[PDB]
Amino acid sequence: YGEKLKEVFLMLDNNVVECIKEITESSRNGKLVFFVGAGVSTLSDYPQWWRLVDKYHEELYGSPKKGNYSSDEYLRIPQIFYNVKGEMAFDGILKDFFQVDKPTNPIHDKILAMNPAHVITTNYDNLIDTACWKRGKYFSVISAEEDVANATSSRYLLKVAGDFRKGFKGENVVLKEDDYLNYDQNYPLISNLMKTIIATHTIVFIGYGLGDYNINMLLNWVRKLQKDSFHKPFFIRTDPSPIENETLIYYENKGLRIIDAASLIDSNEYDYLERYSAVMDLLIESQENKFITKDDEVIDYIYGKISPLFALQYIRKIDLKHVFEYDYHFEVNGTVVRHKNKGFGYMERFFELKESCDERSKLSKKQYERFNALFNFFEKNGVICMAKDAGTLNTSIEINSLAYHGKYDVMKKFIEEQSVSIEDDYKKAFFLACLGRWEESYDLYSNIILNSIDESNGCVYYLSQINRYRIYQSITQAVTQFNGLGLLTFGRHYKPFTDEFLARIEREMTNFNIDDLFNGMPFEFQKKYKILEFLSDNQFLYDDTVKLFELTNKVRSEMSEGSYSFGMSSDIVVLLRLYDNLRFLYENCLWSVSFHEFHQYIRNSMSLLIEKAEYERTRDIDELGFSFFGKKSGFFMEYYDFVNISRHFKIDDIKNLERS
Amino acid sequence: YGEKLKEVFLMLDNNVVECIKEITESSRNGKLVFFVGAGVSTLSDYPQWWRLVDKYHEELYGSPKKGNYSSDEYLRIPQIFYNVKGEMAFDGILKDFFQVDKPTNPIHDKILAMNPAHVITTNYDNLIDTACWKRGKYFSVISAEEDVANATSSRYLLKVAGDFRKGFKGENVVLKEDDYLNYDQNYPLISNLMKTIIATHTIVFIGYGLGDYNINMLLNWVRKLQKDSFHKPFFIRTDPSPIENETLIYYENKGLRIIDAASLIDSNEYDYLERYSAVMDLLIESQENKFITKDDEVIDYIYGKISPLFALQYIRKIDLKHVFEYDYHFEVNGTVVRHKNKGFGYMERFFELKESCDERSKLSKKQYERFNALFNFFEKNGVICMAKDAGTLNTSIEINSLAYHGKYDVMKKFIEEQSVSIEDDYKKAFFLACLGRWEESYDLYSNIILNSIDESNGCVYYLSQINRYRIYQSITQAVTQFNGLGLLTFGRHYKPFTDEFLARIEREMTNFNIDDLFNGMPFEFQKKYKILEFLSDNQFLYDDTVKLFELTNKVRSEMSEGSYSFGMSSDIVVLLRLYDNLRFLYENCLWSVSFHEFHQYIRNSMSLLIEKAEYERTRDIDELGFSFFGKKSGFFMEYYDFVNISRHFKIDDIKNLERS
Repeated sequence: YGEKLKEVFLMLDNNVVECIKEITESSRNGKLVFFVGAGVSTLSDYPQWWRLVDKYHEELYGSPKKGNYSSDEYLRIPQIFYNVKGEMAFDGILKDFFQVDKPTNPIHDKILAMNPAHVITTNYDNLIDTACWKRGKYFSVISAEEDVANATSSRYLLKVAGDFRKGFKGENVVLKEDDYLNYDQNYPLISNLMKTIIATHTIVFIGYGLGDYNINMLLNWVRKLQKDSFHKPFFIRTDPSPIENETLIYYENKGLRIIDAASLIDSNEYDYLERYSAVMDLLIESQENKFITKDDEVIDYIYGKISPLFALQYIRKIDLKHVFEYDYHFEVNGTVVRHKNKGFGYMERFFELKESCDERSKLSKKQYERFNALFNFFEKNGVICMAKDAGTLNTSIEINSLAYHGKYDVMKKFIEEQSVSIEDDYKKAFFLACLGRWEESYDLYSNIILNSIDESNGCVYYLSQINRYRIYQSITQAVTQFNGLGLLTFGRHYKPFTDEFLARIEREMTNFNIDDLFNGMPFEFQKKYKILEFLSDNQFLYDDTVKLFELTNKVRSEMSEGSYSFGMSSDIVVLLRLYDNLRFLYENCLWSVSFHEFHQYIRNSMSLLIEKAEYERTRDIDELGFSFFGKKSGFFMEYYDFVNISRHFKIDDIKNLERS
Repeated sequence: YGEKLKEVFLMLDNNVVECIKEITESSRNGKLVFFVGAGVSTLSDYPQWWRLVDKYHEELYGSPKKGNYSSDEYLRIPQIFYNVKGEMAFDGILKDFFQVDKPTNPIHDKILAMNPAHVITTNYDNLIDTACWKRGKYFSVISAEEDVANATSSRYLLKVAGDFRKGFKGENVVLKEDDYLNYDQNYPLISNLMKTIIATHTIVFIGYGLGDYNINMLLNWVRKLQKDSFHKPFFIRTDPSPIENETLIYYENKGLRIIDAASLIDSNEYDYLERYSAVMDLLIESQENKFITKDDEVIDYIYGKISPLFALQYIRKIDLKHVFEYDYHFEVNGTVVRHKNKGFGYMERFFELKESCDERSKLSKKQYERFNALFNFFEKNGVICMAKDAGTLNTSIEINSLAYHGKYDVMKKFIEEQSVSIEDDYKKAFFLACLGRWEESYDLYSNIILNSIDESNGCVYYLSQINRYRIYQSITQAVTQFNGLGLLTFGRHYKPFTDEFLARIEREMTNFNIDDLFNGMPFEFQKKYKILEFLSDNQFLYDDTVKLFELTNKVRSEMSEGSYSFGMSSDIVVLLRLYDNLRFLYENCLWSVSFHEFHQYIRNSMSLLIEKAEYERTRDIDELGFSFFGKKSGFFMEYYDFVNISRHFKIDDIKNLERS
């Protein structure tokens, strides 16, 4: 059944494809809003209003009108019924006719599966509410006036015509054209909410007739009154007869984009289920996994997903998973594994593009530089190849930050040099911090945040804000300890800074709860650099210490067990996570490396992993290990981890590590 | 200055204090918006409208109008000029006297300080923008109709009158009466957005008079259309004269609250800055611990903070720190130490009013049973006293989990008993999951998730969701290693599980993602139940184990150094911590106790305990040791520790104890 979807996709019109890609990118930002009504309710055998009209007709007459009633008498009959027979009979008929329990049809699940932000419906039923309830998502029900003020979430459910929730009483629901005429007089705030929500986002209609009624009001307001600054709404037509070409034109001028079903799938007249399913399917299958067929799509998509992160120096490989929305696992050694990609393999196909020599020629002129750039990105990052072809995979780390080397001589010469651009100023600020000259560096970050607001995507801005907060905390704890200890600190009543700096940072600072800064940056920022978000919380390391317990008993009590791990062993992977973490922190020049918590993390990691050479020392001389591990590869105390220990160990810690 | 504000607070009417409380609360939840206006610009010597109107007059005629101009010409003259003498001169004059750059004044700073989620202005100068730049709160500038749908943020800066961003030319702003008359017919979307922003938040006015055109228009709309479900906006009168009393009644009746400045401070007429500063700083004190020192409100505040937690049978003491926002350090032995309280000590007086039985009578009836409830709660939790009044404190662990007791014979009969409540169903679910019928447990979970949506305070919603996710994880790991080993597992290709249940579980949890569940929970829930958030991720098991490693090294150093420990030594600290973790986990009935990590944590902990006991057995007793801890009492191995070792150890793990 998916294959037929592929065929119809490759047999769509060029007017369709732009609408599909528009819809899917709208979803990707979480900025899609449906408008669902009686069309879907028809599927679930939910009772239809015309049947109610016949019940009213038979209640006030004896037989139905001979033939169709009229194009003008559907509206008035219920009014007559209420006006002469009164309210109570109306209530009773509503209660008898409407009180039924039904299940949910799959179209509802499909519609919700595209994680819509807000839903605005005319369905008198509670069925869509039930569909929301089952799928674990929670939404606010706003049915009458009092609910509008008392909002309970940032996601909304607007039941325009009212609901039977509060009771089976007519006033709560819109049935009579008196209510249709005094709609503005009665329900102003709901109207304002509808107007604003339509204006602010992309709205997709479905399950609606072309004429109907509400469509008339929305188009009459939307199109004529406003200027040329709106996003055109989308509509799904599912009638049996195809829409004529000129009808498309007329509704195009009026400001709606039609997606006609009759050109999509062929069937009989009555198969409403199939048409709805097909139309919603052309959306749902291609979130973006399956429609990718030509090798050009592969490179455009991957470049779209990676190009923003070019600004940073390096991306932590373990974090790269979030880079692809949990589609593939990237292992620290340098391989890839498919875990959730249910579509045509793009990450797989990229490696074939990498190894390829001449089939790269089957490509356009503009993409070749893109492929080369991606090549450099993954080469610098550390991606090598794919799992089954992964053989010899020796790895050497290179932390290119001159600060980590501790070559302080070059740093001062670097500072006393003319600036060229903002990023150089950022490196300048970190280098000064490495020199510990905190105050002018603080004024520097203030200047950078002041200057870099006007420029492009504010990676520099966000990083500056985070580092500024960090230096604030460092100054706080530093002055706290200094003025708490007094002259006893260094045998001198040393006051490091002046009251001016203190007062300035206090009055400027006493605000700005960091815990929403990532929520404060524009949407393309949170989409494009969601990767960095983990730096925001004061919790960022504490996911790896979890993995140290791997070697506390399962590589330590298992060390007493004497079993051998084949291939990828816990000690080496933890040590590799260690290199990766230091590289990501230093080469991106974040001040968090200075803090005590990071010091403790490296302390634990180094101490626990170095507790491997003990094992058993002069043990029961085995024979199995000689065949696989002969001529023992001594754990070399290379300059990297030696520097690590030097920078992040206390002297008493040295005492314990030698004593044990 | 603080005591000045305190005495002022003593002389405030209850009206003002209630307004203060509501405003502070609204600011906390980010549902506050300000209306900053022309007067605020007038502080910073921004050109007032009157100079422009008199200039416009004097271009025409020969001399400025003698005396007060008129009640109409103030609106008439600009149109006379614009229509009669030509449009170009209007833009020329506007450029001539609307280019002066002038600095910010502190009023704007304090306006931005209080976290103004949205900003709505009628000022037509880009000064507040520069203030936003310096404070770096990134905001969306919406000048004309060309940007309403192009909002690159979720925070709005609405220039209702428009600005000069696009340039210095007439139509970009609304000054003339011709523009005023066709106000609706030019910015539909802007007006609709202004209405919607007005509706669904809380509003505070400043920089406005008492009869200005815009405010009268808005209040007209609000009071004449909206029925009874709006939040009345607030106002700050800034006139150098005491308002008349009946005016307050009149304005209140039309639906607006006045917070007078004359009733607040007495200064000279030409001290506008002082008036604004005083009124604003009566808001900046937003630490709200001085707020009513009356005895009952201590109990009311404490209740408002702790009461939502009746559902949980127990809560960890270490997390209880997170309840009161860093104010106090709650220790495992029951002693509370003030950490961040910088005002009235409510907690300090709570233990005191427990101690004083006679003083308890000095309370109203409603806060008696309430106190009784607050007596039971901390009694069951076990918070004994202040550190200052800390006497002989013992800990009798009372894990009441029948599952922890491992008494399954009563468990099975409890399972097949008629269910009385959803809470009883939850306990049945936990006992079933511990029993072995995973499919039955998941079946009961599948029914309760559907049933529980009916009620409020849906904590059980979260518990069932998380437990369902973890039990699918367990099912997946099962069907992994079970069929991985095959017949040799139990001497048969015996599949306990079939394919039916697979379909539903795979669909629902393949759709689902844990890593956002609390984010979707309505805001009332996350305000009330911030505690049960670490259960979603892994970190709750591990933010304690950092202390584990911190203490294992210290104990290992003291081991060889021969030093002595005193007071609350690390052993009892970790031992208590272990008990608290276990009791929370089992009383709350979450399946997370079934994973490897909690086990291994318990192994290392009680391993450290037994090693400490083994050393304490043969430790050399010095004179001080004999004076303080004579008659050696080795760590008694009790039933609780025995269950701990018995339940989750491996033969090698216990084995290495004997050699150790």
